[PDB]
Amino acid sequence: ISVRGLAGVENVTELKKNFNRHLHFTLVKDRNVATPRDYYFALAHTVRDHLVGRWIRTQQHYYEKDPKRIYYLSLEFYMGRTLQNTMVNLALENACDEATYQLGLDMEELEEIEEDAGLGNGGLGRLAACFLDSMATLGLAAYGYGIRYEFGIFNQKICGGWQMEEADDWLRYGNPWEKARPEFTLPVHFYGRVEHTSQGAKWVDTQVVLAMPYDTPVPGYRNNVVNTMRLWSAKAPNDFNLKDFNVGGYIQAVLDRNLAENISRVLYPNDNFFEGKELRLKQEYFVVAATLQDIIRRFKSSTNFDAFPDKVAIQLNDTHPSLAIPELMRVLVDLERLDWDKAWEVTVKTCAYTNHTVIPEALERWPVHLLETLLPRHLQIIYEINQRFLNRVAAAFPGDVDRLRRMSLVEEGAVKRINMAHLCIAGSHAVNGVARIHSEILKKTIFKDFYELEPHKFQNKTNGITPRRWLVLCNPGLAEIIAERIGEEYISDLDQLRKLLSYVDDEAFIRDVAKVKQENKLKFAAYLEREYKVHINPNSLFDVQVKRIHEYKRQLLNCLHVITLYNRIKKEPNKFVVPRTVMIGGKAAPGYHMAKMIIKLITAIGDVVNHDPVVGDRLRVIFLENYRVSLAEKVIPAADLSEQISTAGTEASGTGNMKFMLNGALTIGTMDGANVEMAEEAGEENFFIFGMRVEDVDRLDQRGYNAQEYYDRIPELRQIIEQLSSGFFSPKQPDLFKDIVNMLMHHDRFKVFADYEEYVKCQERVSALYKNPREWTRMVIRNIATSGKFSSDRTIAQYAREIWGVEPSRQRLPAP
Amino acid sequence: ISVRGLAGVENVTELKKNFNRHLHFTLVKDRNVATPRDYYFALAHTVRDHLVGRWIRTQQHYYEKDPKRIYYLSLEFYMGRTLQNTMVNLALENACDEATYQLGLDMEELEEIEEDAGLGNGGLGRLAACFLDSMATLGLAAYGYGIRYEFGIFNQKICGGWQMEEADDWLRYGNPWEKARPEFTLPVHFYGRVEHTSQGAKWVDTQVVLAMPYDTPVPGYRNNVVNTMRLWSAKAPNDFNLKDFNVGGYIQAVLDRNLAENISRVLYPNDNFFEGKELRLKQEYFVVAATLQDIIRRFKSSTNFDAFPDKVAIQLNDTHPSLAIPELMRVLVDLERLDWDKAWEVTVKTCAYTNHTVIPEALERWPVHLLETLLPRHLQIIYEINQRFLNRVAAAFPGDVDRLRRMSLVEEGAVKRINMAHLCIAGSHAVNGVARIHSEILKKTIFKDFYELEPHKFQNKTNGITPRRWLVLCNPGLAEIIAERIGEEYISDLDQLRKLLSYVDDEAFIRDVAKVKQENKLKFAAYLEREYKVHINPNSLFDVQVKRIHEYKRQLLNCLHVITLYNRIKKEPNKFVVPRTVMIGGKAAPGYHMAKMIIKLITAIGDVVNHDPVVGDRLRVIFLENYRVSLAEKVIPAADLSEQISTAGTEASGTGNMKFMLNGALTIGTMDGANVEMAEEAGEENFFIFGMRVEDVDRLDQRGYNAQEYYDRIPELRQIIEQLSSGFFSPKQPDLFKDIVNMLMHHDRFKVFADYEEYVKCQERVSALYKNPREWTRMVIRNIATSGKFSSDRTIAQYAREIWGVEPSRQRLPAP
Ligand SMILES: Cc1c(NC(=O)NC(=O)c2ccc(Cl)cc2Cl)ccc(OCCCC(=O)O)c1C
Ligand SMILES: Cc1c(NC(=O)NC(=O)c2ccc(Cl)cc2Cl)ccc(OCCCC(=O)O)c1C
Ligand SMILES: *Cc1c(COP(=O)(O)O)cnc(C)c1O
Ligand SMILES: *Cc1c(COP(=O)(O)O)cnc(C)c1O
Repeated sequence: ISVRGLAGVENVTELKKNFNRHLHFTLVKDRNVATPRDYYFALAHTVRDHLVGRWIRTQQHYYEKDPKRIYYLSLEFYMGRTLQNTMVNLALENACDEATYQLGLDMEELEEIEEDAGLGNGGLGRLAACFLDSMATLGLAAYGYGIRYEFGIFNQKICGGWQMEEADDWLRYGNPWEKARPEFTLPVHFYGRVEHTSQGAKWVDTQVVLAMPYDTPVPGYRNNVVNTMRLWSAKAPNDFNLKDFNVGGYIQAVLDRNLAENISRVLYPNDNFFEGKELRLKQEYFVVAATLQDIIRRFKSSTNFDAFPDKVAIQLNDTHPSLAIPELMRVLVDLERLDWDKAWEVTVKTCAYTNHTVIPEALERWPVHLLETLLPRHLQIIYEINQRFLNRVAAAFPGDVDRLRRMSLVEEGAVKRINMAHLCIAGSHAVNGVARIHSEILKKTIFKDFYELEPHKFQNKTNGITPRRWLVLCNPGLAEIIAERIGEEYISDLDQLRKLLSYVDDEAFIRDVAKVKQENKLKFAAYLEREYKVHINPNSLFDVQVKRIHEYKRQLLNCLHVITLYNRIKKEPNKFVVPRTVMIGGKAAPGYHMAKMIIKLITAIGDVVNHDPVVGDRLRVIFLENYRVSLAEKVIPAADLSEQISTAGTEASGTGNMKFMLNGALTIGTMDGANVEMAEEAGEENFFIFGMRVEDVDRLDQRGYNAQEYYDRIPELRQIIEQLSSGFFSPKQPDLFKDIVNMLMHHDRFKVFADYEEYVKCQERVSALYKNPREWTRMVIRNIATSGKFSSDRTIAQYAREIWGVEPSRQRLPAP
Repeated sequence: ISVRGLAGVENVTELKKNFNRHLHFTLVKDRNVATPRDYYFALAHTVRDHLVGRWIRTQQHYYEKDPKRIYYLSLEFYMGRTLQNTMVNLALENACDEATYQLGLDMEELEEIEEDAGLGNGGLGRLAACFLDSMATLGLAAYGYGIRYEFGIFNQKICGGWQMEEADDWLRYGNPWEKARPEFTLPVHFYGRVEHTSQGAKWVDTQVVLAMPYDTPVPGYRNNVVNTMRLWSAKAPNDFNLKDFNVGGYIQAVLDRNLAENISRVLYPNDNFFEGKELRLKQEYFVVAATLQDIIRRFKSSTNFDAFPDKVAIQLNDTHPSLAIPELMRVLVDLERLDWDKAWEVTVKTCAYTNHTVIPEALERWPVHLLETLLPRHLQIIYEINQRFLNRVAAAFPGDVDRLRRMSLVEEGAVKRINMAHLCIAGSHAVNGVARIHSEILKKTIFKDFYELEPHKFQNKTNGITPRRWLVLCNPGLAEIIAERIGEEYISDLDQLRKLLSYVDDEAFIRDVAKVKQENKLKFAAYLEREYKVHINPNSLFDVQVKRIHEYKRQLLNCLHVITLYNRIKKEPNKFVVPRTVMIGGKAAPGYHMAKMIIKLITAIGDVVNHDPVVGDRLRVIFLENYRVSLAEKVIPAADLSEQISTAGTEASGTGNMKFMLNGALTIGTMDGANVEMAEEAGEENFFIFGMRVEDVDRLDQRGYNAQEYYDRIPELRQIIEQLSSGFFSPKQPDLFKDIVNMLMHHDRFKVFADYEEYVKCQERVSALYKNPREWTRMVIRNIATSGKFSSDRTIAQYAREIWGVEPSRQRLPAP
């Protein structure tokens, strides 16, 4: 078997008896009534047993050495399953495989029983998860802090071509990886009012909610380091949530506890979109308030807070945890009694902010009346922060009255609001973009005024992905052939993949790389019929676009191409075309009407195309249901063509693109986000770039975008639009897609037509190359061998050195 | 050390390493940061490990042999802590004591960390718990079925002398004894409507709620038998509780899941009182519906249902689970398609009902409009049952038109209601009282008409208590001296306690029995200052009345006596009186105003009495806070005088009375419930009986009860009443107790004054005896030696033989 570790004689024996121990004592089952679910749990507990020893010494280590601690605050941690990832990082995979085999079980079958920890929406949440893995692997004293939602991202179901949402009860059968820590339970305050006394302000008459922490282990790759992800759960106190007497009902008071506990009930399913709901704000203050108390308690142990920034670094994943700035001030000033200026100095030096998008509708602008009611003291602090900041601006740009209102954290208008992004820049010593282009756009556009005031704050940290889960775990076959030639060191040193460049003309390697891709495609094609049922051709080109459904991601542009391919086949049926299986997957936020309309269009196209006999097996349109982390681990290694076609300037970075490049897929996309640095790394000749550049989009906006023009000059595009309008794709409901057509023609913010011609032309070139297996594979080797830069180990090493001020280390912790 | 088992060399070593295993692997802690709570859990898991082996073979045994199964349906199971009880029944107590000692820990300190499983209100729920223990010890294939409330009986707090209720979050830190079984999850239906088709009725358009079972082990006493208590948890389905589309909000739909799950949220805190709330009815159908499906699934394995009663017996603990009758019919007729008559025959033969009270306000009469909306099909079945039953009556008593309406399950009037007790008698082959007197009263009064129709159905089964928890566990000192003389066989054969009669004149025994009582009192007096703080004299007579607060229990009569004692001391200060510490404890249902007023009176009396310098240490009035199972295990072994003073004919049986008799306390009470059989067993000369007999109460009711008469002829009583009226006990609020005085004088349903004179006279006699240690102790020996009849092992053996048709067995199951 592969390099999934050694199957030692002693360790396979030990594993088996512990598997049985747990099956008996933990699951209280006996082989004759054990269900596959019991077997999965016995294995999970047996594997978990192996890292508790290390988890304890790692945490004890940090206490003795007392290094600077990194706190990663995010309202999202898109973890996925954790059994395999743990076996991988512990080098237990083969041993476990062997042991379960001897017990007469199929490890892979058991792995599929684990539920995904879908506590994220998409890119932002998966980044945090990749980051955690890298911070552990780089030996950093880091903690991931978040919310333990009992309901993660909803499970997607397609009914009659429409998306149906359903509760993700991932904790239903229990979570063997987490461990409640009811000793560090903390109180969080809401509402109340502010009393201004003789020696300071006081936050009074507040409603209390308890925050109970649950720790989940985060093992580093083969270095015996296990860090911690602490997730908070909301709990109602037993007193006031019953003790506030004078009629109401005792039963009612108890049932009403599910009101304070609703704070950690569900994740908001919005990807790159802001919904100003009170419940959201409560979740945001909740994770911040609890986390800070825990951070300060740890520090008090390790009261001059001058050294606080020297021992603490808190990273803000977007503006979601932005209340950490005025909350740190509140504690330091109101509770610790530090003077404002000393408190502010400490706050700025420990906080750092990460921006993830430039679209306006994703920007967090909280109505003042909301903050005023829920967090009265924080609003006072934000006004004071704003006051002192604007004074800094006025002093720097005398008379620039327009700049003053532009930079204010407080936005005037219909209803006053607080611009959380402005708050973050002001109270952080570093603000970074997630890709070189996005970072530049921040300085030139969105945060130009802030950049002019404090240029030193703005940085860039291109995103990355973990090679462990995103290669070794999901593509062992590819990882193995690579290791056969260059060794195993690249797993934690992805740059070494360049060495593969010298095998680009190797006849054996070219044959292998192509073989694993073929095996991956056959396995996925099988999985497709197994769990979803309705055949696909594994000899075709696997054209896949998987990511959340958005207008800026242009799944619609992908659709126009698919209809074009179909129309050309119908025109010249007996003409040869490279067979394609185009797979589009992703979830739409429940309230996003357009995004839900697009899913219906995709399935509608498949209904026509997949049953047309003239088309045969040359073209299949498949919608990948319930796209999530575990599903991504299956499609990506099987993809040939990765679709990264967002309008230039809208996708901050993207990370799925990097996942595909590492797994042997060629990329067709625009010069957007990280796509630019990928092409720049692999060479533009090894990339399928097309469409407008940022500059072209701006030029078009200056003159004005008119979709009619494109409709008028391109007969193929016109034909498609008239097909949708006449009900060609929706016979029973001819006007079903009027909203899409109407939008495309009159309010397309992402100029889909503007990139249509260059897109189908470019698609022609990829089909041409696919016709030449040898050259296609050689170009694939050029992408893989050049993907090393996109490992989160590189991203983290940069955050560590340029923002946190800590030195990464690949030193093995002193055994378990 | 005592007979808490052997401290084997091999087993103490084994216990220690497993304690450490769990402390490391399970709690993920290391000795340097382990909290006492961690130590308690490591021990709990280590002890639990010892019975899983037996639990599995016991359940596997029942499958192979396939004996008749006993199902005990109760909405209450007042279990209390379970660590010690498990060690006791497994003979692990000494080993564990030794092992934790060597690990440098105090086992007793750790035992106090366990939370009580207060899933009961009082007597009815504790009976079910004692019964479970006896059924396991007698080797019966029995299952306890109930509801897993996440909030049990509220925790009582006394504020300014008033009771304050607060949520009993007993699951907060986790329950190491239960185990979720998500494989046997079942669906339960609510609402909907009935469609009458060609081949039967159909319950349609129902709302579904899932029932998830959790199994907790019930170990028999040293026989290697471990039965199961299955408790249902309400869970919302992920579909419809989200899938019923067309606007509303996705977030809201998820948050609204806590509406279907509210069914198993909290226990109703009503003791002997009926509240017709919809939530209550839902809990009742929920536990019945789930339990029956599980019962039938087990049977289908083991379709002629003729043998159903031969393999199944379901006992109804009161009328709470009474829907089991029309629900069994529904399944058999609607689903299994059996003819009515065959279905009814089977139903009657498998069901048996237990009555627990005769007070009208405790009787379950559900409004028809409620059943009509929530369970439409069941209402139809109940009407059909009623129809056929009344036809039986008319045929037996031709022309007796008044008897017809008296016996109807349907009560006419303001709003129609369903008399659940009538339903139970009609559909059960056996109906029993819980004490000889109560059982007779059922036949002569309440169910006279039913008794005349089917005399063969009515039986008696006097309650009992388990000698394991109620002696060996709480009073090891007494258990030991008894065992020193007669051996250990009496623990599972309480009748052998009679042998102690021959030591009644033994000088050594008399000295020992008195010594353990003195040690018990010193320990309790210490515990009092430890956890509640404010001293008591251990040389005084411990006068205790602990049970739920009720008007029928007459805590008020106890109060009049206490005030009398105080008034006599104030009259003749320098006269000698036997010192007394009277302790009154118990919870009042939150909506029971009078019961809450009584708690305030008790604390008010203590405020006056406990601070009067002339009184000194001769009289202390203490209110025992948060009385519960674990607290009972502490006070009872320390009591000298047990107060069982309910008005004759109101306390069906009582069980606390039996607990006191077994632990060396003398009883002062009325000829009520089981008090009659206790005096009859010990000899009336060894009991302190007083007051009216049932007959006297009736005579008084014939002529008419006038409290003024007693007030007029007894100067001491008059003085007390004028003290309460003038504010002697409530200075700041002089009229604070007007409701109590008003009630006593004008609407006393339990004639407190009528028994006053005979009560204080009788109290004089106990004080006289207490002055003679030797004789007091000799009378105590006569009570203990004669308590054997009140063991639940005797009660169960009788249910088994006279109702269930199974033979108890004390055979050790083939080792673990
Ligand atoms: C019930 C049972 C078992 N039962 C458990 O392991 N386990 C449990 O019943 C069990 C499971 C969970 C919990 Cl919390 C408590 C218990 Cl006691 C094992 C073997 C067996 O014989 C199989 C013969 C071959 C066959 O026919 O399959 C039977 C009958
Ligand atoms: C943190 C820690 C430990 N820590 C754990 O056992 N356990 C945990 O930290 C721990 C607890 C629960 C979970 Cl879910 C996960 C972990 Cl990793 C042990 C010893 C120690 O040194 C004590 C020196 C003497 C003293 O000064 O007490 C330190 C520092
Ligand atoms: C990597 C990942 C994402 C991010 O994909 P993009 O294409 O960058 O938007 C979203 N969802 C899942 C399941 C992922 O694995
Ligand atoms: C035994 C018991 C009861 C029943 O007491 P009675 O005096 O029969 O009403 C009630 N509560 C607890 C805690 C018990 O242990």
